[PDB]
Amino acid sequence: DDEETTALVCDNGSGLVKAGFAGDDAPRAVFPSIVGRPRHQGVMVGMGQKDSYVGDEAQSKRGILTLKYPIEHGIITNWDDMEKIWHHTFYNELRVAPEEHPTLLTEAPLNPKANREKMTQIMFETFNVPAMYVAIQAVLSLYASGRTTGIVLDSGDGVTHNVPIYEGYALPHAIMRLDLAGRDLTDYLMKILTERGYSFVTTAEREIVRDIKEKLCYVALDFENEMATAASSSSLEKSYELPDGQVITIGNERFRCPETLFQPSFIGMESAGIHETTYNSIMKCDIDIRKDLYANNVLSGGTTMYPGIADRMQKEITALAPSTMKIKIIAPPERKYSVWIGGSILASLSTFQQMWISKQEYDEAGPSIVHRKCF
Amino acid sequence: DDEETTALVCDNGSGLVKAGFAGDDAPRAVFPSIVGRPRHQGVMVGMGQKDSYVGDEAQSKRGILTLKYPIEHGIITNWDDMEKIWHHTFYNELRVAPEEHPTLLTEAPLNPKANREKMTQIMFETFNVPAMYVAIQAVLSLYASGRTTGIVLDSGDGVTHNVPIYEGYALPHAIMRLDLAGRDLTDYLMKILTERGYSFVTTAEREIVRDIKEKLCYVALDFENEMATAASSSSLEKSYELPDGQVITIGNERFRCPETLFQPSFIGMESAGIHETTYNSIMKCDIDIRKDLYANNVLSGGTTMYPGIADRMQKEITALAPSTMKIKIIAPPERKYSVWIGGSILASLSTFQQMWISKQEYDEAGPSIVHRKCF
Amino acid sequence: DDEETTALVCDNGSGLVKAGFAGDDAPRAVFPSIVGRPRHQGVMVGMGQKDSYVGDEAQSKRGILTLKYPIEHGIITNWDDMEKIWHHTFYNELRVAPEEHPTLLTEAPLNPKANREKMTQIMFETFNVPAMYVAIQAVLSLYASGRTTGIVLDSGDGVTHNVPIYEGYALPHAIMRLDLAGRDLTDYLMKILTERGYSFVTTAEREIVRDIKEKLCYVALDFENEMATAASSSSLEKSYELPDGQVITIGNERFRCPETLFQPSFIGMESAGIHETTYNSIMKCDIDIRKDLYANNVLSGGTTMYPGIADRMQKEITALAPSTMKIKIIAPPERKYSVWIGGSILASLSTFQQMWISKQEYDEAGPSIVHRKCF
Amino acid sequence: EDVWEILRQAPPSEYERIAFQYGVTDLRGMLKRLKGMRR
Amino acid sequence: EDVWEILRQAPPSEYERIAFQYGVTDLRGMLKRLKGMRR
Amino acid sequence: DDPIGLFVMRPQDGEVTVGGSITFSARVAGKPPVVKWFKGKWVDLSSKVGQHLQLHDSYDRASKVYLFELHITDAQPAFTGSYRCEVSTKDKFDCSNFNLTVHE
Repeated sequence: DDEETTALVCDNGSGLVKAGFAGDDAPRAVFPSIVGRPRHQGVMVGMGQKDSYVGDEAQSKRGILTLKYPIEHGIITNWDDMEKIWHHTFYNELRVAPEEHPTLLTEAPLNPKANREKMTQIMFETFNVPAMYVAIQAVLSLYASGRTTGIVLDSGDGVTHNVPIYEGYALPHAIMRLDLAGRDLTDYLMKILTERGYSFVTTAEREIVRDIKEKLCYVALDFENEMATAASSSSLEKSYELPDGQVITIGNERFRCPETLFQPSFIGMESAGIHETTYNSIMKCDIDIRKDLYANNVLSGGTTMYPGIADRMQKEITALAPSTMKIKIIAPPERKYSVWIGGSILASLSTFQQMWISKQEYDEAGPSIVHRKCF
Repeated sequence: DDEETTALVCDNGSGLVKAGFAGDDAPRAVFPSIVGRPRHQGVMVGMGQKDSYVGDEAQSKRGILTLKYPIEHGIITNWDDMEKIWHHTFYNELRVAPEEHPTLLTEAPLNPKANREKMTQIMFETFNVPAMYVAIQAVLSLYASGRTTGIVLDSGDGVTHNVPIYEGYALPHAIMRLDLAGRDLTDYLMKILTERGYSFVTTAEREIVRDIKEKLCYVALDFENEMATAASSSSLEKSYELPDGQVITIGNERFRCPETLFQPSFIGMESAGIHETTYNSIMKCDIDIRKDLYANNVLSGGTTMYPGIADRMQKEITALAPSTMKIKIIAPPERKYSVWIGGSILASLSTFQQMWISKQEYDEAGPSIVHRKCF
Repeated sequence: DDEETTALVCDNGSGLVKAGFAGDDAPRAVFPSIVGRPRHQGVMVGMGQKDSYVGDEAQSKRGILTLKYPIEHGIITNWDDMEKIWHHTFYNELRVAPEEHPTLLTEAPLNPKANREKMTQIMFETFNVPAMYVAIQAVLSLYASGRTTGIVLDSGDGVTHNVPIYEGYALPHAIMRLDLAGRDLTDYLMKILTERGYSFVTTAEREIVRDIKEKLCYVALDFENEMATAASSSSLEKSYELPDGQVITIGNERFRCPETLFQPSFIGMESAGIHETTYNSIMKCDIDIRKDLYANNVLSGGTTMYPGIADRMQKEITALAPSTMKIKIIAPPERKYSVWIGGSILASLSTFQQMWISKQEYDEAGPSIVHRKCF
Repeated sequence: EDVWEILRQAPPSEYERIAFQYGVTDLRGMLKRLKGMRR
Repeated sequence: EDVWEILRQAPPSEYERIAFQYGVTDLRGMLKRLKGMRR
Repeated sequence: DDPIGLFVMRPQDGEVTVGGSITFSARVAGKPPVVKWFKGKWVDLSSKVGQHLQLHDSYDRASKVYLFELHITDAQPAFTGSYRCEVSTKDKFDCSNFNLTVHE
């Protein structure tokens, strides 16, 4: 009931799927990437008691309904889950027919192709959108950065990569992921608080804890003197209302959760901090890109929204970088949407509709088409 | 001589068996769950002197006729007793053929299955009702509550459970019984008053005493200051006409009967009060159901009709609950019928006739059918 | 009146506290971790009627004396209880001065530190042992295993962890607990038998039931065909003398008690069986540790002494493990003592006395000393 | 209230949601009166 | 076995390697009996 | 009586008897100072705050007054000894010890 169409700017933020339209300004879709299973079935008159309306209601059904990401590790283990996830989107919150609105498709690297293959065709059949398109979440924050040169540090919804760039020019060779997810930090948090006097395992228990991180948990630039600070610093020593109604007390954790992203010893991970992943990347970069980086040290990823994020970023680079060069990490507050924003852009980039995944193109070349000279 | 049928909404209220129909509004059946045996047999011309018309006449024959519950402990020790109990119902006060009117079947948990097995078949053979059905008295108050979320505190005809629920969702694990019956309170009353200057043992003597509780016996919120009050408070110090014609004087008992439901020390029971059975249940409940409870702290059970019932309920929860959360116990005055009411409902729930126990279904699967995927 | 000393090999087996000495061979201490409260106080001439001699006498006082674990959830809620528990030990059954015999200290992970802090100092003050030491019960079964590589499945006195190891090398990250206790199974047993026709709630009633499990209750490898077996298998259909003198009949329970450790649906627990906790741990383990596990699939925990324990262990791993690899779970019969045994060892490990908690060390560093570089 | 009209126009079974949303724990009762009407 | 003689002649601490090599997860026990001897 | 730091009331120098349930009280016009219970130096008292070591602690708007109080039920010579309420605002600190001598 309008003009040609608006591309669908649909963005499965590694934790939440989100979305607006091309040229949109706010992803009108935002909500958990989980599926939920009650256990008991009190015989209950009548119905309306969905097994799997997780979408954005099921956390209302938290507890009895369990949790399921399909793309659990940024890895869609299952898809009909995610399928009806979409339908939920496009029919309750998108409440919109795919068939007539294009869409670009958010994706991080490292995917085996058939993931997209399948998602693609099924999105044409179940969806018959006018045409789709896919785009690396990473790249989509990249333009989303608009500093076409420099790396970006995508530690976002639950994701992590380094994205060296250079007026649009990025080196995949130097490009990397950090398996870390804010979910991961979640984990160690459960570890600590529970062992520290708490019994905190349950799905929405994880819900509360993630809330805890994203509201209060932080990091201090330093650690060891900042450890002594912790040794008696009462200010931190703050209890926060457990959403039961308890007031979950908090101290050194608030920060000792995230910081391990620089020291997976705490996660015990063999990996290395996100800073020196930046630095070894940059060293991989050409000789004097490095100053480009310095100006373009774009962080990305809201869960990383914590305090001092750059504070460290810079301090350690410093600790590693030649003071000769001047560093500057780059992280907008709005890093969640940034990826959505740049995707809006690109898809909304009217000089670019040639790229979208047409039903036909796929039809002649099936899904495999997607791969070469297209994604 | 009418249309299809009306389900039989038959409800053995733990003390009285009661009943109406589906869609009914008042259980047209209400009366004691006792059997009665005269002793002496004065040679008496003629007849009409039934051994066992207890039903609702035999209390007319109280004294000479003794007392017998079959489901004495909410436990049917005998059934031909209860059998003719039914027939009495369905032929004198129901005065109605089972064979042509369905019926749902009231039951508390904790029953070994064969109880229902037997009741079921025999209700098809002796009764040939169009089809039966059974339903936990607990659940039947539950819808009866209609606050599909939250626990209900069923301390009713003579019963006691906690019924954590949640839009129909209840955790049996957290669910419990309190052996206490208003009969039990009856007991301690006999204990006290008798030792206190009274000789009160006889069956209908128990009748009078239960009447006493349900008419006058109460509880005061507090005890110890409320004990000092008792120490001289003349207002309580009231004698009530003993139905001989005596006027049985009353003081501290009126309340010191029931209150022990929170302190079975008085019944000497190892158990714990009904409030903290609620509270440990709720703590068992998920983290933030608890506020659900608070709003859904549904009491159930008329014998608990006493004063302050919630008054304590709330005060002690308070004493235990975080004031963070706001509590609200829920008890209609009409808690006896409530269970009947919700059963009327469910059975009357025309979108639900699929569940009723069909003669055949039992026939092919005998009674054992009842159990799986049905009750 | 002898040479230097014997370390105190004191072992609060999650249900019983137990102990011998360094180099000992049998924990000369074994007995319930409960406290007991009579109710009534029949006025009774004379005395000797202790409130709280639970130790190993109070089950003689069962019934009138109630039950109290301090470390109820492997969680010492109270300590003077456990305090005199120790004294009882060291003065009636240990009947020995702490002050002159060292001791290593059994503990499962997940403890908030102050637990040990307090236990430690007080054990130096009340006890003045030559010096103490603490050691994870888990680790203490570990050497206790002596297969320094591989996980161990500690489901013991009332405890449950997975203990991935590797020539002494264990990954805490992969390490886990299962809240399940044989007490828990106890629970569901009460649930079932009681509802199934029994009224079984009382403390020592729980005593009998736990006895029941540990003497007769088992599990069959399979369930569903093993369910049909149950459907009529008369052999199981065996009643066992209730220690009143009754003979408590037994059927499907004997096994339907424990097995839920693989399916907390029965306990309704959100958790997962103990086998796949092993398996997800192992998958967490490095690529080819897994065969190490297979050879090192050490169970631990006597209450798990039931039949088929490994039988399942292997069958399901199988069901999950690549047949490529060859599995072997490892469980000695003597798993209770095993933990004690390995503790005897370590403490008895004369090349190791440097570790023990010296009065002084704690004195200079108070209790907090314990934590870093020591436990 | 409008619970009357909104339940009559409620989605057929989800009178559940509407009744219990507008405080009507007696959707039980809402239907039972509707049933004394539709019995 | 020779584990006896080879552990008595094992390198002093690496009775670890020898016991656990020859199946003796109870090097624990090997030493604990050796300790009931050397306690 | 005795000198006052904050200690508009002071947790007293308890020469109690055995069983004397004794209330060591800093009822003091009150950020409100945190209290630090100490017998010993490495040694807390909260790990010993129990039915015999009990507290009522609450502020007053009318008088700007807060109550630290310590009722001691079942007084025992084992807890005969020194005890401390080290109280600190967001800015200040108050250190002065007081006595529990559970006599008898």
